[PDB]
Amino acid sequence: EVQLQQSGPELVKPGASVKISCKTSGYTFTEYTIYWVKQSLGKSLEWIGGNNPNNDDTTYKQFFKGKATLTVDKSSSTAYMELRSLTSEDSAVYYCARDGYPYYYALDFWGQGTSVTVSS
Amino acid sequence: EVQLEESGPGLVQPSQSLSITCTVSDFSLTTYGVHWVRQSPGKGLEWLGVIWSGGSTDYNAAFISRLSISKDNSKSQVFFKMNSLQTNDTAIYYCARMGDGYYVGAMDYWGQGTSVTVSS
Amino acid sequence: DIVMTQSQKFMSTSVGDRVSVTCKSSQNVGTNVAWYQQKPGQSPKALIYSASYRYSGVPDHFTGSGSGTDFTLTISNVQSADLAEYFCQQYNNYPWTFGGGTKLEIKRTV
Amino acid sequence: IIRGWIFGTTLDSKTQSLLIVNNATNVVIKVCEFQFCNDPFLGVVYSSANNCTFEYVSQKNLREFVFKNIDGYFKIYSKHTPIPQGFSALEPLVDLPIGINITRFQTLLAYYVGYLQPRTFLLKYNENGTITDAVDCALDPLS
Amino acid sequence: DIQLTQSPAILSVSPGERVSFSCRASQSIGTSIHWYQQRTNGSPRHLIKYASESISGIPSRFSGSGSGTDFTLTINGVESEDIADYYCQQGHNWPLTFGAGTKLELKR
Amino acid sequence: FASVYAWNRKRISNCVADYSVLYNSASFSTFKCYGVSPTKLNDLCFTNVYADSFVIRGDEVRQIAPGQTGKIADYNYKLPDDFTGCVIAWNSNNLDSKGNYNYLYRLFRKSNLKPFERDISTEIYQAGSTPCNGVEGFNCYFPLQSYGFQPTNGVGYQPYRVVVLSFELLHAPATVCGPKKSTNLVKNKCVNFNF
Ligand SMILES: *[C@@H]1O[C@H](CO)[C@@H](O[C@@H]2O[C@H](CO)[C@@H](O)[C@H](O)[C@H]2NC(C)=O)[C@H](O)[C@H]1NC(C)=O
Ligand SMILES: *[C@@H]1O[C@H](CO)[C@@H](O)[C@H](O)[C@H]1NC(C)=O
Ligand SMILES: *[C@@H]1O[C@H](CO)[C@@H](O)[C@H](O)[C@H]1NC(C)=O
Ligand SMILES: *[C@@H]1O[C@H](CO)[C@@H](O)[C@H](O)[C@H]1NC(C)=O
Repeated sequence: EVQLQQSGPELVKPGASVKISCKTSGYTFTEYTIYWVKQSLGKSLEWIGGNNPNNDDTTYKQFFKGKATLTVDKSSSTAYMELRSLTSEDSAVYYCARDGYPYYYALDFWGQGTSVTVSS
Repeated sequence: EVQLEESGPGLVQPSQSLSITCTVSDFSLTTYGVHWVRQSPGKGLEWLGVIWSGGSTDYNAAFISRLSISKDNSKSQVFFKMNSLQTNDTAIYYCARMGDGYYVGAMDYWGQGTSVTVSS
Repeated sequence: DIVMTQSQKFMSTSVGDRVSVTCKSSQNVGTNVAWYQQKPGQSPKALIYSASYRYSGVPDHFTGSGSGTDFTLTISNVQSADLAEYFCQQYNNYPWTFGGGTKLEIKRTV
Repeated sequence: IIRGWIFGTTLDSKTQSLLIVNNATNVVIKVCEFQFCNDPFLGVVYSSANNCTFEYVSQKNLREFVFKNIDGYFKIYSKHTPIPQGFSALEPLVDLPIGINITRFQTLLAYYVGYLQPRTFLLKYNENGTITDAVDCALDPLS
Repeated sequence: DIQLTQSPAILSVSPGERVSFSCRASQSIGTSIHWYQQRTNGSPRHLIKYASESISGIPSRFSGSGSGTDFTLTINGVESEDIADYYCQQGHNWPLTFGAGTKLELKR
Repeated sequence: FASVYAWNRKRISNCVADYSVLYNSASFSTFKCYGVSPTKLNDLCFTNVYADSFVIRGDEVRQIAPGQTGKIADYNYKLPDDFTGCVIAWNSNNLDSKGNYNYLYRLFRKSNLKPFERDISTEIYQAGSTPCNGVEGFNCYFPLQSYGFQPTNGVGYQPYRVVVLSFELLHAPATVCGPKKSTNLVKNKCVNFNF
């Protein structure tokens, strides 16, 4: 009964700021971590990041500086993602996923993804 | 169908002591405490003391040495004794029960108080 | 260090022949991987787990491989809905690194 | 030299074992479990201490002793001698409400060991009330 | 000790319009505040506890907001029965205290 | 006393003491007995008295009850549903005020604790699919955390000392029972007695 929804596509200007929200329904928010990945037009999937739903602890990779901030809110039971300094090539689709610890490891469910396009 | 009733008005002089009877019914006093709050004419509500069924007695800072609270579960009666009557003691004293939850708050309902008149 | 190629860039099979692909690892990292199925356009889908396991949400006619410093994966057969993108997983150190995948084409002949 | 006795049913820490030790100044009683000990700690028991529940502290010659265990109660009857032929009286010393079977016992470091039977006895109380004569009931037709 | 200051002494407004009452604290208390309604010839009635949840039997128009030192009690479409004095009560410190007491006044 | 997760355990046997003087005192904050009425402790008596003592937070006394929820009630101490005893809690803020940081509490565990289980252990808690080794990082948390027992904290944060008493209904010969009252004596009177 778990489902995930996102927003539509958006267009951004070179060197601007945008916001993307990941909404999850069908399960309580503060027990399973939320992960994000990026698919750059049929390229190798890159692990964007992940954050705790309850501890609110967020960790990143060394090749991630550029959007290094995550947050989750319980009022809307969603996760927020924001982009800054869209220079030349971050026009891709971002997938929001959730993993299950008691069973079925490694990010079972995913989302339709939000496609961002950078242009003048 | 719980109700809470107190004694009648007091006709006293500034010198002696007095006792106020607060009686509960239709609910078990052995599981909840009792609060006492006074209200002088032209003055706000002032809390005096609280008694708990576990034999706990707590008093206000300004009335620590001039108050006595007793509980009797045989007839479910609360006795509120005060000494050192003064002119300012003319007020309305409310007795009320302790609600489930946290120590401050849990104020579900109350009881109509007695009118004590002090004059020379 | 961190480098991964899984032995191919694209695979081609015409009809009926069994399809397989490895998920080779670098210097010793351990043995815990997963594979992902990617049809061209929708959200990804996990293919295999821990190189030997079965998915209750998939019509499982599948086979994995063993353990060690190398990996391998095998798929059922060449049906009419198998042309898609493949990826596998490497999660021992926290900076998880993916590979280029390998994209399968139904090699239609004359 | 003869100091203590070890009671129990398995001689292991699995089941509680009664222990009585003389300290040459006081007696200590503990039903706390102790492990197996083939040889006594002569010194010219430190086996184990598991589930230690009860503790008690209290105080030729033929120190007669009679040990009984019925309905979960342990009784020790003692009597000293100034200087085994003769008649003497045995009186109860203490009572221990432990409630444990004990099917075997061991001796810790010459003595005599006997056994009891459910017989019938006749006693002739004195004017002081101290017992001074016992007569069997099935030994002989005269009895 | 701590003290509580009410927003206005007496607020005059017609029934049916949006109203809000403010209580200010000298020291941060988190969410340990309560709102009470006292009518004429009547003792105060508990409206809102902890500024986050309502009380059974209270009309849905009553709501609470704010945390720390500022708290606001908001009512949607004030009615004739709601024209009474309001109190804010704090309990973060051991000696619990009440606010100054704001009075609602009709405009018509 | 000991820590909240590693609660102090005491067994009392072979004594006679009064239980009426407990609730009669003017210092007990919370006194809730479940298996017997509070006023009938002296009348009856049991065997194998067990005392559990620890210190919890001010706003968590309700967690200690048969069949309730809560992180502490599930990962630090859980009371079995078939519990016949009493719970006593009183304020001890002045004892720990500056302020106190030697207290630890369990927050992460794989499953709920067993009834009367003394689960003492240390391990880096895992909260992720990937295995955790070396130093704590993501999905690697320390199950114990400290208390912020600052002296400037009002209700809800002051440390409370809690003692839980349990008893057994005479599985062995009686060892502990309430004291009895002995009256005077008379002579040259037709008197019935039990003695
Ligand atoms: C019980 O025995 C004791 C000693 O064996 C007796 O004690 C004394 O006995 C002599 C008899 O020679 C009397 O003259 C003394 O008066 C006794 N003293 C005391 C303190 O009793 C005692 O008489 C015996 N009692 C009975 C009933 O036989
Ligand atoms: C035995 O006696 C000695 C000295 O009298 C004492 O130090 C020791 O503790 C005793 N052992 C016990 C009581 O077990
Ligand atoms: C001790 O023995 C009693 C006897 O019934 C048993 O209930 C209890 O579990 C035992 N405890 C230990 C630690 O062996
Ligand atoms: C004595 O033996 C009986 C019969 O097996 C057993 O049920 C009982 O537990 C024993 N007593 C003790 C103290 O173990």
